[PDB]
Amino acid sequence: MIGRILLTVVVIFRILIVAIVGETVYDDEQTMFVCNTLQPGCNQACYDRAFPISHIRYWVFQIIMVCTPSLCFITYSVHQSRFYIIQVVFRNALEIGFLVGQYFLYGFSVPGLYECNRYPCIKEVECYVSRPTEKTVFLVFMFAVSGICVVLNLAELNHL
Amino acid sequence: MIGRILLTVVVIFRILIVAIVGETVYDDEQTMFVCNTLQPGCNQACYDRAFPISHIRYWVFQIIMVCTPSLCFITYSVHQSRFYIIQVVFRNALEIGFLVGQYFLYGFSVPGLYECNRYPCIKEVECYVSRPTEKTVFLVFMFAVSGICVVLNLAELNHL
Amino acid sequence: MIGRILLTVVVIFRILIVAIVGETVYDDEQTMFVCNTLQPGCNQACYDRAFPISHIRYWVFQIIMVCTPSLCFITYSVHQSRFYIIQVVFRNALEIGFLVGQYFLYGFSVPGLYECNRYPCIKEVECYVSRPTEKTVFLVFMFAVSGICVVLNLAELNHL
Amino acid sequence: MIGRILLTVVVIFRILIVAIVGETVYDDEQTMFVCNTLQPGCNQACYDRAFPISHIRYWVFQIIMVCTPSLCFITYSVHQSRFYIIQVVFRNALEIGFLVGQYFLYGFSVPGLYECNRYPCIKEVECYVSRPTEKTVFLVFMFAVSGICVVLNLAELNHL
Amino acid sequence: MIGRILLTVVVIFRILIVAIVGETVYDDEQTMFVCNTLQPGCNQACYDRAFPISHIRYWVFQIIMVCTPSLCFITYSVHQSRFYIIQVVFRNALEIGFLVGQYFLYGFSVPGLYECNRYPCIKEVECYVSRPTEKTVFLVFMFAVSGICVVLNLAELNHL
Amino acid sequence: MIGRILLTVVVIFRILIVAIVGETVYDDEQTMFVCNTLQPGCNQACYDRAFPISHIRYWVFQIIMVCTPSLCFITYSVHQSRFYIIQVVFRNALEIGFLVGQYFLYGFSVPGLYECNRYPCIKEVECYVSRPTEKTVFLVFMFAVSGICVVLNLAELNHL
Amino acid sequence: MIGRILLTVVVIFRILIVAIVGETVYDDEQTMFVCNTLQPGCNQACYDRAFPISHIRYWVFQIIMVCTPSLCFITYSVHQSRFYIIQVVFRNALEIGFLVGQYFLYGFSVPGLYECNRYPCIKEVECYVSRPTEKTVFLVFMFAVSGICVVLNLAELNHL
Amino acid sequence: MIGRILLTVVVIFRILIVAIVGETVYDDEQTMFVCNTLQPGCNQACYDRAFPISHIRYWVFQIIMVCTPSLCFITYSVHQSRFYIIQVVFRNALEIGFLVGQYFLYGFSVPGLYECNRYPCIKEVECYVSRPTEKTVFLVFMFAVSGICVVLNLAELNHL
Amino acid sequence: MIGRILLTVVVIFRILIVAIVGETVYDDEQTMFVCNTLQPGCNQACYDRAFPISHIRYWVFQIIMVCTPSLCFITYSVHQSRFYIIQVVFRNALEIGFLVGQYFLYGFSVPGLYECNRYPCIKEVECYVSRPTEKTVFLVFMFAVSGICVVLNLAELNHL
Amino acid sequence: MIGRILLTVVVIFRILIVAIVGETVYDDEQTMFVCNTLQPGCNQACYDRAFPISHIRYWVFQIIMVCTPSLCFITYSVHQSRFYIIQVVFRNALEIGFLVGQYFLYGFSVPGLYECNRYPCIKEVECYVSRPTEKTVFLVFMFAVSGICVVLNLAELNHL
Amino acid sequence: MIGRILLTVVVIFRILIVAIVGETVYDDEQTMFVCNTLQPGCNQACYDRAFPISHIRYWVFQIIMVCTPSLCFITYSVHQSRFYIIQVVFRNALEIGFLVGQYFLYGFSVPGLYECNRYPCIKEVECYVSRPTEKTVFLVFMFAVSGICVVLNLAELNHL
Amino acid sequence: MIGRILLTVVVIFRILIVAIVGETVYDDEQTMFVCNTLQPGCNQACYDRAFPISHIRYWVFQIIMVCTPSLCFITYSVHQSRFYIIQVVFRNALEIGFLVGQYFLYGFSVPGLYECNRYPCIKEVECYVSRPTEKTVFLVFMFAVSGICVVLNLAELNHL
Ligand SMILES: CCCCC/C=C\C/C=C\C/C=C\C/C=C\CCCC(=O)O
Ligand SMILES: CCCCC/C=C\C/C=C\C/C=C\C/C=C\CCCC(=O)O
Ligand SMILES: CCCCC/C=C\C/C=C\C/C=C\C/C=C\CCCC(=O)O
Ligand SMILES: CCCCC/C=C\C/C=C\C/C=C\C/C=C\CCCC(=O)O
Ligand SMILES: CCCCC/C=C\C/C=C\C/C=C\C/C=C\CCCC(=O)O
Repeated sequence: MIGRILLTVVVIFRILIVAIVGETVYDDEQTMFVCNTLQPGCNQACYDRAFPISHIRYWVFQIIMVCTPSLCFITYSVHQSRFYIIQVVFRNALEIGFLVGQYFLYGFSVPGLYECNRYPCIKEVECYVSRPTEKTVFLVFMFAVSGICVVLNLAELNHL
Repeated sequence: MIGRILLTVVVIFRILIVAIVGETVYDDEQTMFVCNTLQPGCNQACYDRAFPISHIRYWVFQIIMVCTPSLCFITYSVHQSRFYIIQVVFRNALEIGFLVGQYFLYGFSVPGLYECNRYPCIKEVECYVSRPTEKTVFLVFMFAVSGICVVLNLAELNHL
Repeated sequence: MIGRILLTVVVIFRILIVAIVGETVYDDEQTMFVCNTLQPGCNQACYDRAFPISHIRYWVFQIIMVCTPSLCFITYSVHQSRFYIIQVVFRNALEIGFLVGQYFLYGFSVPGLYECNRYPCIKEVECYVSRPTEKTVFLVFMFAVSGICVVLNLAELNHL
Repeated sequence: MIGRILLTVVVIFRILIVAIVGETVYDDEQTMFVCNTLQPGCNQACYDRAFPISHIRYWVFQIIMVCTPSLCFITYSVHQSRFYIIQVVFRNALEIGFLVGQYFLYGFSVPGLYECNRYPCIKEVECYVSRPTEKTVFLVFMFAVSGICVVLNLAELNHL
Repeated sequence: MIGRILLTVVVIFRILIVAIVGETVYDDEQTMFVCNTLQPGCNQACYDRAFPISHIRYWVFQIIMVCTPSLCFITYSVHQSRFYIIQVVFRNALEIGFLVGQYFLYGFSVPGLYECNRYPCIKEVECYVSRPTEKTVFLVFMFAVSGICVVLNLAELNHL
Repeated sequence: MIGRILLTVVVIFRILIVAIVGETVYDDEQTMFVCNTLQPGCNQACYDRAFPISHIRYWVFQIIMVCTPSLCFITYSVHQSRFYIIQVVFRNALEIGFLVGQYFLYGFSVPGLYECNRYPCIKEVECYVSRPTEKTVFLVFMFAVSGICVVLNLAELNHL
Repeated sequence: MIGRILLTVVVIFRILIVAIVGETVYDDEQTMFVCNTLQPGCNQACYDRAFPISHIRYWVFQIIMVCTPSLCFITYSVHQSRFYIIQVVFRNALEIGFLVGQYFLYGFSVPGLYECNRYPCIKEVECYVSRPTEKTVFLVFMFAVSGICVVLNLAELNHL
Repeated sequence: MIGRILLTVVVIFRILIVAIVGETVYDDEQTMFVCNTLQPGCNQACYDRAFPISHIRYWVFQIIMVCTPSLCFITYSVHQSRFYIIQVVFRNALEIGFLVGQYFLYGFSVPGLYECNRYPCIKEVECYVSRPTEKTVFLVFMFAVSGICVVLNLAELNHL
Repeated sequence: MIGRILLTVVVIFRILIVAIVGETVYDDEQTMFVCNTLQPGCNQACYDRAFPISHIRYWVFQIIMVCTPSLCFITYSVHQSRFYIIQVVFRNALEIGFLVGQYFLYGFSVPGLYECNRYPCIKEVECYVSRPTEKTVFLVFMFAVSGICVVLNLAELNHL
Repeated sequence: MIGRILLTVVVIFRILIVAIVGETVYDDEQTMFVCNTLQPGCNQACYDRAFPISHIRYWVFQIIMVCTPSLCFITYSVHQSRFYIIQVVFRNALEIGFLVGQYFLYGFSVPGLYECNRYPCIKEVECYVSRPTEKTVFLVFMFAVSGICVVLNLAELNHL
Repeated sequence: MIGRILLTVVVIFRILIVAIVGETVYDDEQTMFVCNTLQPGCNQACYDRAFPISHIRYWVFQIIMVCTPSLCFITYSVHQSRFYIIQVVFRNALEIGFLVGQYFLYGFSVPGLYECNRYPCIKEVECYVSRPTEKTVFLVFMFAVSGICVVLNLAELNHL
Repeated sequence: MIGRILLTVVVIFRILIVAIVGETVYDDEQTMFVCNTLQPGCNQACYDRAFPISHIRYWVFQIIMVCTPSLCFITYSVHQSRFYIIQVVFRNALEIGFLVGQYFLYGFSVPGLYECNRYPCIKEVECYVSRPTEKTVFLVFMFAVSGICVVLNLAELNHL
């Protein structure tokens, strides 16, 4: 009983946190990225190698993707127990996959230094990241929230 | 039955994905485009030759264009089975044409280097693109979604 | 019968296209305009001579102006066949005048080079435009939409 | 009868024109203002002397000020012919005063050159304005609209 | 009777004026502040000494603070003559205090020059302000509006 | 009785103050941060060491976190005295913890100078902060509001 | 009799004037030559077109060339009236030819402005010369001295 | 008797002073000449107008010119009282003319500021001279030496 | 008889011309060499490829080398007809070899443009030379003098 | 007896020291003089105020001036005991005057900082000198040598 | 017999070649040395590591050192066969040692690229040399001359 | 006997080495001295603290000073065994004192890094020296030569 309330509260909290404040930490991600070199075009290559995909893009995609089964169920109901089981299983699988993917993609920390050896950069150069601590805190917070969501989903699945 | 629900869900998902996050990857498309030269006016010419039309503009136009028949049908109903068949055929043709056009215009990847030989640039110069990986991922995702939409439309057409 | 539906659909489509995407192509119109000279104040004069009025301003003004008769009719009705005829004639005249004015003002293409001979620029200098292809495509699209609107208005006028 | 409808249409048209497009022509008023000198602080002084108050600020203030009597009448009615006469007289006086003030403040054209002789600028220097033609067109359009409004108000006043 | 209507109109007018146009004059307050020196860090110190708190921040705080008693009364009524007297007294005191505080903080004019003698600036340097005339006009207008509000509040207090 | 009204008023006042004006003081936090050195990458490291987390982020997180129990209670009621006691205790604990955390994290003032000795900066360098006075005022105001909230919560807890 | 003394004095005076002070006016001929353009390589082309050969080089060559017959006569005498006549004729011819060549090459004045239309310069540009007045004075002085020398040589030739 | 010794000593002293130290004060005459403007080509024009001919050039020419009669007399003697008288008269005339010419050309002081109104400089600008005091001292010293020389020459002329 | 005198005069003339004026045309050979690129190190490589050895170095070496046999003969005489013949043959061979080498190394003209395709320069770039006309004139003059010397040496060789 | 030898040795030593090494310490006197300001023309004024006359110029003038009586005596002897006495007195007076003048002009040390308050510099600025220690050592050494010379001259004067 | 003449000629030729032209190739050795980095102080360290001692310094030292025995012999003779033998042996040893030292120090070629990994340079950077070809030619020429000198010295030693 | 010859040879060798090549290593001593900071005036102070007196100045002074007794003896002889002894003692003392002074002033090596903590430099900064290896080699060579000179002087002193 309380599990559903907690799940809804956690989902809304995650959505609000991502929407309100997330899109400002990464505003100047590339403008403040500097490398120690004179070669034109090294900054772009090194930034693209360091950060292939931004964290906020991944989190937005995950948020939108993990809420499709509810829309499908609502649409079916409007047009109108098996659907419940199928959607619960799909939600659990989606959440677990997204959590594992985040872990394998980003890790647990954002270092303040990067070593870049991509053309046109000559040999290996050093580049400096902007705001590592805030991004590390964001990473840890999102991981914790996703873990709580996964735990609640598994508990609900095992209830039936 | 389920086909209509899936089609609506896919359409709404595509619209949301394009609207929320698409208009930020391409924000600094031209500000971070750099060429290796001293000649004034080479950057503008080379950028215009590399990217005649931005991806987001094309996707917005496609999204708006593929939803006209529904508006026409709604307007006719408000003023008030042949119309259904005609609009289904028109939608299928529009989707197929837009998919083929996207493929012929952009391809499947965005390279990180460009070779530019347009006046006033002297002989051939080299220019460097910003964020190739994110744009490649966006291209592949949009192509997949459009393919799914085309498949569903063809299935619905063949149902009757 | 279908003519009214098509006219409304075209009007709404034009309004949406102008509103959503139009105000971003011209965002950096003057920041990326460069001339080959060292004289202060030549860039401003040459930009003002090349582009006295931006396209988006003209299109917004046209959109707002071509929808006044409907507001007048609605206001008269709220306060409450001759008015219908008068407003149809006024709309036709406004649309034709705006189309001819656009043609005489801008033409059909935006060249990538400009020759500037305005004070304080010494003799004749060369300046380079930003994004000619997108603006040419926009010009052609708007001209086509306006032509379709004019054709439909003339057909409706000749119906009675 | 038609006079009231025309007055309302003109007021709404003016408000929409000012709101939608006005706040973008003057966005870079000071960033693109350049003077021919090396002295620090001459640009700020010369810009402040050339343009003490921006046009858009004046127009917004005028728009907000010329619509107070209607609010007063509505509030009195909610709390609940002399009030009608008093508010008509007040509106006429406000409109005439604002028109005369605009004429005495700005004139009919915005020149492309300015001569500046304010400290710390040494002797007389020359400064260059950005977008004179668009601002001149805006000035003329606003003057015409205000004149039409004044004419309609005087006609309504003389009706009774 | 008319006093309440005038007070409400003045309050709404002040709120609208502050909200719509106020937040654009001060947009580039610090970017266009220049001092005549080569020492790093002198600009920040001199700007902070010249303008400890921006005018718009103070005005927003005053606007929000002078409308608390109404919210308290509304909340008490929803939960449900002494409260009326207490809230009137509180409003009068708040308005008078804010007016006196504004006068003691800012004055009546914004000079175009500042003399700065704060570390790390060596001896005394000169700095140049941006847009003094507009800010002076804003100061005078806000002072006049606040004075009118205080007069009306005192009249209402003395009525009973 | 009055305690609930005061608590609600204080909460709404805090939310409005944070939302409307807070997100503009810290807009240029990193762009105007300057250090006295020539070494690339020293600015980023020194800024990250001086300000690990921005104040506005912390305040937004606190505001969102201190209002979860109300949402939980509302959800339980919609699904439908112990819950009241539990949520009151949780709110008190959350507020006290957040206040103590703010005190231990930030303190009571923002100095205008910082001493930085982080790699790649050689030995110890000096960096200069932007807008210390406004941020100090914000710190003190937020601390006072939070203290008032804690006092009211403790009073309500002791009432029962 | 006096003619020989005057000729020797004039020759020595010319040599001393050229040697001592001539090689310093033209020291910064190319470093202070500036053109109004941004195109790389325009300065070199325009300087080479304006001044194919420096004046001092021509004068040094003339000085060395007009004194060969004396060396030939001295060498013949050391090895040891016809030779006298032949060398006088040769000297007269050399002096006349050099004077006419100087006139046809340089003229009588050095203007302070030049119009340059050589690749890579686009269309026609303007360039600014350094020290026109000193070079004009030098030109006139050298022409006068050469004329006096020619007159004396012709007088000596006609004596016999 | 002593007059000849004093004249020879003064001549040798003047020659040595001019030769050894004179050619270093004016080494950076044009490199350190700065004008307050942004217009290319204003520095060259203003420097040429301020200093048409350098002082050292004039002094070298005067030194070389005032010693020709001695060379003529020596040459005549080698080839071998009227010549004595003629050369004395010529020397006196040359010295007086050169002194008057120096006075009319340069004056008695070198100011530290110049007002320049020559094309391409717009209106009147201000330029700053390098080393005024040393050049003033040099001017006065040379004038005094030349005056002493003239006095001695006149005394010798009047002796016979 | 006259041949020896002419040969000595030509040799001395060549030596004087090379010594006095040659070492100033090439003073700024590398400082004024500019290439159209942003790549560091392209200027050095392109200059070294365009001008492996300077003309003046070659001419100085040739001048010193073509006068060794005279020194050898003088030394032998001091220590003290076959030697005469041997040294004449050696001189003729040296002069012919140096002339042919100059022709094969440099040619007859110095172009004003160079095409450079050496690492690190990307593809082919364009570089601009300084003072082509003076260097071409010098080349032609030196070639003519060397040819005259060779002709005289051959005539003397054939005399015996 | 030994006094004459010591005087000659000291004079030659002073001349050699001044000639060989003196003219290199002051080579970059003005190029390395920097002031903390942005105002054009402040560097020239402040340098001219700090160093009206260079030390080396004064020392060269003194060296040349203190050796005139010997030249006068030599000239009189060539043309050919009172002259001896007169020249000794003149030399003593010249040396004493030059020593006192040096002391009153320069002092005993060259500080590394200067405070400048001359137009166009605003208020008082700070400027930094180049090579204070070497110049101080030179000052002390020259003062000591001049003192020794004065002592020897006085001893010789008192001998007779 | 001829060996002594050849040795003297070679020595004088080497001295002249080194003196006249050698001191101009290396004039801009360090000014045109560029490295691809932004770190201050990397250029100095990398230049010092690449070229510890300049070639011209070594050659001058060798030239001066290999001619001491002749001075010693001349001094002994002036003061006035064993000395002959001793000085010949010393000269041979000195020449052989200097040749071997040159070979071990410099080699046979000067590359156009250098790899630098000295503090403060981060990891390994690339630097570009100026005029490699001329310096290689100089190296080879000096080596050949020194070898010829060594051969002649050994022949003379073996003669006795 | 041989000792005098060796002493003269060493003295002449030292003089030649110092004169010919010494004055070029230190030509750019201050132009290539760089410190890691942004503060104006830190470079001058740090250079003056690192190198109070240049090595070449000290060596020139020592060379000139150690040869005074010979001049005194020559002058006494021209005017014309105790003098011999006195001058030998004076020379020995001068040489020993100069050697010890050099050791105490400079040491044995020139490091490539310097730590500077002089006003206006903030705290301690790092500066980079130019050409440490050449200067170290020069130091060692001069020390060795001076030691040899001292040894020879002591041997000569002990001979008698
Ligand atoms: C300064 C505050 C303004 C923030 C503006 C930023 C973004 C727009 C708002 C939300 C987008 C962010 C995250 C995902 C939110 C909603 C997805 C809809 C899900 C659904 O419907 O199933
Ligand atoms: C210029 C004014 C515009 C400001 C835009 C900025 C931010 C968007 C608005 C609010 C976010 C700021 C603070 C927290 C507010 C609400 C949290 C929701 C709490 C709940 O629902 O429990
Ligand atoms: C600052 C003064 C130093 C000036 C140095 C400049 C040049 C060197 C001197 C002279 C060269 C100039 C002009 C021609 C002079 C002599 C030619 C020799 C003629 C002959 O022998 O038949
Ligand atoms: C401004 C004029 C000063 C020029 C100074 C330049 C160079 C020094 C002089 C001459 C060197 C140039 C060319 C070759 C001359 C002589 C070689 C000696 C031949 C021999 O002895 O067999
Ligand atoms: C442009 C030409 C001027 C060149 C000036 C350069 C240097 C000065 C001259 C010579 C120094 C160079 C090399 C060695 C020469 C002589 C050493 C003396 C040997 C001895 O006496 O035993």
